[PDB]
Amino acid sequence: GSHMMSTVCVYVNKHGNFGPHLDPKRIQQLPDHFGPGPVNVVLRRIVQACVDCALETKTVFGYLKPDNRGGEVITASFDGETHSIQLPPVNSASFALRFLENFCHSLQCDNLLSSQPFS
Repeated sequence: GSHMMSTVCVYVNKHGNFGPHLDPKRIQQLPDHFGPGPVNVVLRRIVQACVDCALETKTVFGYLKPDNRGGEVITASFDGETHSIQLPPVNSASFALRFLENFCHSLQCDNLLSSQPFS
């Protein structure tokens, strides 16, 4: 007797900031928004988009450890190899927004998304 994860909608603003630990061109390639869709997939799709776009992904992939709670999965390219980690599982809509808020902060990227919908 338990529901699924929550739902959110971010608006990926490539006019805001790119990184500068993220490739500015790939920041213009990725979509205009992620949502409306599930909390856990919206947060991971910002994060792994950033790590994939990342200048010096080898170091950027250090700003997220594998978290053995068994939540989401971030994929990336390190030393020519393809490496993936685990995230913690979420159920609150605030934790979507707050998850990538911490990660983008360590990359100095901000205004790259906006959880506030145009209704």
